[PDB]
Amino acid sequence: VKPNYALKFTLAGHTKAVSSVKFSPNGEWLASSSADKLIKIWGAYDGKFEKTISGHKLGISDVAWSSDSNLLVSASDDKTLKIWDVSSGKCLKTLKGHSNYVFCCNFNPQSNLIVSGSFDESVRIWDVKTGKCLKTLPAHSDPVSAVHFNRDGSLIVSSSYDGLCRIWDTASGQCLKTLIDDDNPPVSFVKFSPNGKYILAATLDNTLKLWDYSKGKCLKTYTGHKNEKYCIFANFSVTGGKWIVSGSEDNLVYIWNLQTKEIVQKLQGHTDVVISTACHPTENIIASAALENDKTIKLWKSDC
Amino acid sequence: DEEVDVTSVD
Repeated sequence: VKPNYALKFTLAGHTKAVSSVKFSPNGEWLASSSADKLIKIWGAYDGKFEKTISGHKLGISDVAWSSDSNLLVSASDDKTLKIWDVSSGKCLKTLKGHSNYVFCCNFNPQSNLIVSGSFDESVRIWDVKTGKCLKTLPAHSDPVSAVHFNRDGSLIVSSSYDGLCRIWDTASGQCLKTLIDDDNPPVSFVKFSPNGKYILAATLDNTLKLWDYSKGKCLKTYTGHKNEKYCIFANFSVTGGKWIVSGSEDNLVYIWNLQTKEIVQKLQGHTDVVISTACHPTENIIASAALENDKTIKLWKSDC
Repeated sequence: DEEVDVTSVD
């Protein structure tokens, strides 16, 4: 009925704010990106440092794995994305086109495509093999906070400070839906549920919401945590019970019962805003990461 | 309000 995540590992290495953490699909590795311009690879189970990957000229806001755990795309303030062969650590491609910071990115499940969102208010679709930008979508009238493909790559969802979440048809680049609430607070994060039927979004008014994307109907609502300034990554946790994990500007990691919307746990340990969390694909492991005054990445584990 | 299945792909 409740999880009991407890601290197991603290990973130190980044010399400025951490910005995102992601578990490789095969569950072996955790990748992290930082304002210190670096990507770092760590063992997913022992928090043991693997390697450092470099090349970006400015800080990095997001990183993301290909489905086969072998490549990584990163998005940075240097106005580019890079694609990386993880085991060799070489930059396969540099993706050029955005005219300001690239804030978020992701592979499709096929991983022949890459989607990015930028401060320039655009969402772009890139071809992995060539590095070429396939489509540029005029997605928002403010910076784009998150971008994500659904389970089959047919749909992209995107969120923005302009207050909107939009669903796009990958094939045509057509806007299929615009999610409108009552007050349209800046949307600082969005992602699909694993089946791709629902979408989780976070708003800069201390609220996470679960939406039925088709009906365009908000359903569950999760509050209690703190989010009014930073884009905090949130998650569906589904390896044990069913929960919703989010970072929080009160230095805590919050955990919710998916159904009741009640807080079932709050993890103490960090010393600055918890900017990003991730959930292990198979194990009840949660990875968390923090801003400038902490710089550490923590790994927690639970039985439920 | 009502149950929601987030993992099932039917």
